[PDB]
Amino acid sequence: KNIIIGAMTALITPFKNGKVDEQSYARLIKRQIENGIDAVVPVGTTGESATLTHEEHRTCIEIAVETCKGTKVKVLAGAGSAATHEAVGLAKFAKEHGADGILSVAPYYNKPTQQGLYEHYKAIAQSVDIPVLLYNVPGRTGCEISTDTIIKLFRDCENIYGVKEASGNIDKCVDLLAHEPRMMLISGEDAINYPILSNGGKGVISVTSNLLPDMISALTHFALDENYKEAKKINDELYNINKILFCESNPIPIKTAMYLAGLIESLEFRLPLCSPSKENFAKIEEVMKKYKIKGF
Amino acid sequence: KNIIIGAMTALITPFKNGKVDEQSYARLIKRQIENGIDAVVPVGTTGESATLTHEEHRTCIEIAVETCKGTKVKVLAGAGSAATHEAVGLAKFAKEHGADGILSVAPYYNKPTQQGLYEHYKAIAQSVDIPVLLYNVPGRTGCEISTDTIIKLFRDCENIYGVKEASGNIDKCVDLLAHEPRMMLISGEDAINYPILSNGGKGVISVTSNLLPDMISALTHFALDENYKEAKKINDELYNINKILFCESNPIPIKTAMYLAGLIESLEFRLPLCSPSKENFAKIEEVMKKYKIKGF
Ligand SMILES: N[C@@H](CCCC[NH3+])C(=O)O
Ligand SMILES: N[C@@H](CCCC[NH3+])C(=O)O
Ligand SMILES: [Mg+2]
Ligand SMILES: [Mg+2]
Ligand SMILES: [Mg+2]
Ligand SMILES: [Mg+2]
Repeated sequence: KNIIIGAMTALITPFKNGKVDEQSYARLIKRQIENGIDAVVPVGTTGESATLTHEEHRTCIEIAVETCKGTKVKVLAGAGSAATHEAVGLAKFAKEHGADGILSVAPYYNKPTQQGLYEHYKAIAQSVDIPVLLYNVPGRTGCEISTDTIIKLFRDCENIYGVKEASGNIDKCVDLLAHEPRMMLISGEDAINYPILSNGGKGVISVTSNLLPDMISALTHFALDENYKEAKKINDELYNINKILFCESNPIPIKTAMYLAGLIESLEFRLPLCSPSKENFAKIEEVMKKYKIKGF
Repeated sequence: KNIIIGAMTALITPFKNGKVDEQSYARLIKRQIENGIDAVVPVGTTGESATLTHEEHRTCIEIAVETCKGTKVKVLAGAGSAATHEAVGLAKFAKEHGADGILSVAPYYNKPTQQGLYEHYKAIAQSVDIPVLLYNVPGRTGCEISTDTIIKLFRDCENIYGVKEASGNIDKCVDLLAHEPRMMLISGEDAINYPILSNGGKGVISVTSNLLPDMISALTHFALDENYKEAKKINDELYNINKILFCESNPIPIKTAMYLAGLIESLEFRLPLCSPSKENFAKIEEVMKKYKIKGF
């Protein structure tokens, strides 16, 4: 299978005056490129995918593709939806506009059965000829892609090559790679990046890397080389920031940190997302002082 | 406050050859009207709101309004979204096209904070002058509107008059009406319709009423008239069907039952929803046999 692995970033989507700041978006990519990141994910959960229009979603994918041309960095485009017809539409757009692959979150809100999840992802995978990474995040979607369904999809669909797990379930990570060691398990939870990688996971799709791309990149590449002492030391050092970046729903803390670091101009979200509490704003600022944040 | 209460049905959306069957939709609503229902909810969770287009969503609202015109039966239009700007757009459409009020599910997938939920619903409520019913279903959305937030919205926003609770939490139902007895608590879980009504809830938004509108409307009306003995009797009798209609994610079992009863032409879902397993198909059919199903 064709694959997209390594250190990857779930890009925030900056706003200015309520619209996507397209110049800031491109500048934030490139900063990721220049700090060792292997792939970028435009318009995932961290990118406020649910509140962008379909037009804005597509614009962000195009900016990511244009910014990564001439580099090794790959574009793994967010293309998920609760509706299969909408997910297929985004998948085809990403393919026709030069993305290297797609990420596709399990349908949220409507809680499809495992049979429905299989048919959902089969239709997505059959619609394009680029790699497809599944994405399981039950705390957000209200459903789980079972290990059996993930493995069936990997084995049955040529371009489905693995899963991004955000489920706090290392047992399932063992289950997945013990029964199907050819898949690419990707960590979707920064605090446990190292345990997932050390069980044979092959990359991360990170929130923390928005702020600390060099540290997440080094952690991942140490682990892929089986330099587990060095990978664990970075994972341990990052624990405090990894947890404070979820003191409120992601991406509220990460955008707060990017603003405090002067990496975005305004602390702007699209409703129903909004600024953190005053107390949490101060907690994020405090934890940040313990880390070296690269500029532009 | 202007209110919409009583026995209400979360209408299924029948499909024919992948498109909304608009004549079937009107026929099913007339059947609800002839069996005592007080209001209908077009395009809620049970109506596959997540996979309809915005244009099909609007068409179903218009059919409900037209079919109910000249009856006493109100239309409480589904108008929720994870994106506040989309929810405001649906609310304004429902107002402009003659709906009596709107239902608005808590934003799913992006997990807004309580402050965000407050600002989301404030924006919706300020955009129209018709009643607004909140809707809490954390197993689907991944978030919970707290009792404090619900009560604040009820008190601060003239249009917001209550909440549809689908949370399996009778403690919260007591909390709500003990601290704010003026709100309209609406049951969103059929199996516990009577316990919610007997604590002072003032209506139901039912799945089961798609199949048995006469039984759900009688249950509600007994309870509102303080005949708890007869209300509980129907609630008890309905437990088996109320539970089997959730053996797979709603609306998979209810559409299966409507098809088995000859009330819709074809067992058609929009992906990622799909037919139940053969075992669950047979179990739904078996449970239905103990109930008398009204025809057209
Ligand atoms: N609010 C809709 C539309 C998002 C479209 C852009 N990804 C949803 O969550 O599916
Ligand atoms: N699939 C999108 C669009 C649905 C529009 C009609 N309710 C969502 O879940 O928000
Ligand atoms: Mg290229
Ligand atoms: Mg996605
Ligand atoms: Mg009546
Ligand atoms: Mg709704």
